[PDB]
Amino acid sequence: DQIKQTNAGAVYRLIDQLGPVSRIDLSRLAQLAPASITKIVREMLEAHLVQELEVGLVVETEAWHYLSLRISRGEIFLALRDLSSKLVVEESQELALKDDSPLLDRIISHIDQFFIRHQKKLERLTSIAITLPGIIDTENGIVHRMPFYEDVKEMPLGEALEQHTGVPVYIQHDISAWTMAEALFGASRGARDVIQVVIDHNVGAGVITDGHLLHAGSSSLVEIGHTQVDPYGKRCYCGNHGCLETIASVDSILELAQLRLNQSMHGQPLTVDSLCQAALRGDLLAKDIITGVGAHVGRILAIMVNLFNPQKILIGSPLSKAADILFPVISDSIRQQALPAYSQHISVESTQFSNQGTMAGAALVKDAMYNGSLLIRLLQG
Amino acid sequence: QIKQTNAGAVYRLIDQLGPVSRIDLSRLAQLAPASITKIVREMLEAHLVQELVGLVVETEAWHYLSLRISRGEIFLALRDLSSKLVVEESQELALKDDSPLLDRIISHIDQFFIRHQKKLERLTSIAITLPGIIDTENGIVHRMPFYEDVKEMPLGEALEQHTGVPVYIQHDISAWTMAEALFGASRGARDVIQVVIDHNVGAGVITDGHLLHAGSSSLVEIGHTQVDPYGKRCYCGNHGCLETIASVDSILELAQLRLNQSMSSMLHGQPLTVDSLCQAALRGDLLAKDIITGVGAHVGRILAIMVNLFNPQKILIGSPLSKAADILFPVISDSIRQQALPAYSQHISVESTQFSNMAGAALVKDAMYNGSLLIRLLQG
Amino acid sequence: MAPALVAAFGGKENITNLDACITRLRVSVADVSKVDQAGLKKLGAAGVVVAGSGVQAIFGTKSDNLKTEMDEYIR
Amino acid sequence: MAPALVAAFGGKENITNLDACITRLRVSVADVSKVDQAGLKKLGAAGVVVAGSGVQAIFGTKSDNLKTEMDEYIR
Ligand SMILES: [Zn+2]
Ligand SMILES: [Zn+2]
Repeated sequence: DQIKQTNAGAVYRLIDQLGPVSRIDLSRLAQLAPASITKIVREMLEAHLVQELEVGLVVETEAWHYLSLRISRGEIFLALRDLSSKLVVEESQELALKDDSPLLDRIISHIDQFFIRHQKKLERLTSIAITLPGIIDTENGIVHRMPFYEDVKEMPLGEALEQHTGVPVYIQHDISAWTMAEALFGASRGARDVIQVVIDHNVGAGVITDGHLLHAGSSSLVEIGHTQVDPYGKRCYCGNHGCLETIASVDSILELAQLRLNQSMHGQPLTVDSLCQAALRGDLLAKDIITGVGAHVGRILAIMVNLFNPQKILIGSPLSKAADILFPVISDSIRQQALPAYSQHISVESTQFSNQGTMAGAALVKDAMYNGSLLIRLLQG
Repeated sequence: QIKQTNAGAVYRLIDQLGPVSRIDLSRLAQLAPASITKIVREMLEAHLVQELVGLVVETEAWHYLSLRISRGEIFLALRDLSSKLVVEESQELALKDDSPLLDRIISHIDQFFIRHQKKLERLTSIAITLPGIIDTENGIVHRMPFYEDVKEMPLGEALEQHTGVPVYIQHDISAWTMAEALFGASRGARDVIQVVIDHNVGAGVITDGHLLHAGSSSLVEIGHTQVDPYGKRCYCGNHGCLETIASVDSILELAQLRLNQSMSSMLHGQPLTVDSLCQAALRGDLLAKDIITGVGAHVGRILAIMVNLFNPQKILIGSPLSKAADILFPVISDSIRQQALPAYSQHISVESTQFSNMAGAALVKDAMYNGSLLIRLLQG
Repeated sequence: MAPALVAAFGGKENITNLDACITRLRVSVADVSKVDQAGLKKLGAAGVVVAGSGVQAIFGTKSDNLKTEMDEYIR
Repeated sequence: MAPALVAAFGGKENITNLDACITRLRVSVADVSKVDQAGLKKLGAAGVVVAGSGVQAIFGTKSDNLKTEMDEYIR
């Protein structure tokens, strides 16, 4: 197959989103040949991917599972999900960062560990999607460089893992994957244009225009993480000094809360969760740190609005807890700095999935079923 | 529908590489022998493409009206779908008149058409490029910089009704951005950033070969990003905008106000003109220099964030201020490289646009590509 | 089909020049005010272009033929 | 047919669990290295998926039947 592949993944896309549709409806919507529709449909009907609501066709997802796992700083989160992406079981493990055994192989172990203990819940393995920070060659599944795990350098954690299981491996950058994952499931659903800022151990944001994720130079992902908001600040691992991600990064915000707690005001150790809660209650010291971030992000997200004009702005961060204090700041900024005709109908809202939800690969597998490069393999069983 | 997006995508192909056979169209465009062969069959029967194995495009009998509204002049011209020029006008526009503006613009177009009523071979659409806040969806120019009279102008709806072809609203800036990429200086590039610095400030961006649009095709109003929280009112209703600080007028107004005070400048004698300021900024004048530097520094900071978003190949400047390039450019680059992801800024170069004074072209080709204009052109 | 098509442009007294390409019916009138937009479109036209002093009726392949039918409605 | 399946998966002293989907033949095993995947394919498996310690052999409709075969062959 070659066009039978996209031709197929189109009928599925129509039945996954518009179901229950009729054979006729499908030949009219996909604009493909009538007899060509009955063929594809019948194959899915036989391979148990779609079923007849007895005229009336609607995807079958329960019996098929995929492994969605995201690796973000010394933690690996593994979950089994439906082809609709409904989860079955989720679990968070560890990774230490430094170890006598490479990361490449430690990751494979967890996957084996996960499967063993959940071999009775697992059904038809279709694929595994992995999402992680770092420079990722997505079409080959090779992690080139990666934050947190110093010793990486060209890791074929996609090919070796594909052989060790025999199902496809889809690997995408953490933010990009998440952004579209939100766009199909949650928060920014029904928007062609979307800005999603992510603020955690590393700051960066993703954007969607017309209906496509924005890329640069080569793949050169959007790097608003390195936009000098402070002409001095600290030194950044990039080159400049005072990069957004030196003030807005959760780790900094916590180094700031600390090195500003040593000089009077808490009670329990200092964590992002305890910070937000303090600012939530009414503390002026934590509230000032949160507002401060929103001052900066806001400035940048201001010009990012005159460029894209999204229907939704989303903030992905453990700080979405302090929604009441941070967002208003970003909103003012965008309302005070971007064009009035744009900032009118647009509110800074929260991300629907945590920085830890396995739901980030939810799109990789959907893109696989739609583009056909999977519905064709599964067609065999 | 799917018919429009599938039809305009086969056309979008046949013109980017001529010739291409019914096989490359089925293959390269992802389409079966039924929905790739028959889609050309109706395009051949409508003469949007040409015969001779190979398929090229037919763009000579098709024309479109393009016009630009400057701070005070209405430029007109008819063009092929290949963007070739058929005829161009030079009619003055002025500010105040008996009739409003919308009606004045119509008469202008109507005039242009009666004279050159023999050049036209077939009208498909009209594409306008003017300054100000625009609705585009309905083509309702809200307010403008030099016609305080204009309040909610249904230019799009009106010009269509008076002819029978679609109207395209865009800024002089966006259009010029695609022009530079088609024969200007960014011809051959896939990622460009073009800043304009005249009576209006703005920037067109090209992402992976495509001209960046906005949400709901609302245009990029990068010129209205606040740079000075205390600056003067802006026609957009906000204040301190980029168009308010870097606008060539404001530069001179700022120089002029500062000259009117206790200050020295090799500009005291010679009256203030856009040329005289640069000419004097180059000779070292602390005033003219620092005004441009600052100007450069104000556009650079913004342009630095856009580098981080699009990591462009080339960055183009289009302004009379490029006469004092050795003061501007080096500053914008210095602002680019000191506040942007190094790897992105350590292989970027500011260069001036190699053109001056546009014309739709981008909105008319894309009108064909989306299949919107194509479907309406398939019956004609 | 063409006697009512000449009236849709105003009439022999308003049509200064009758012409037609492959798919359009580029007719030049003396007064666009008199051009019946409805009747043209309710007779087959998919669109009517009024650029200046010349109308362009979009009928299709019938155009090259219609320009001939209308010229006979004089003699 | 049944005894070949047991052999390919490593014989009774390796099969720790044996189940079947509507299109696959899921069977847990004590040691994946002792499983002859090449054979599973030669016998009629469209594909062989290894998820942890449970080998998924894709046979199709003929899968819930072979689970019953292999089941009596282990006696
Ligand atoms: Zn940095
Ligand atoms: Zn403004």
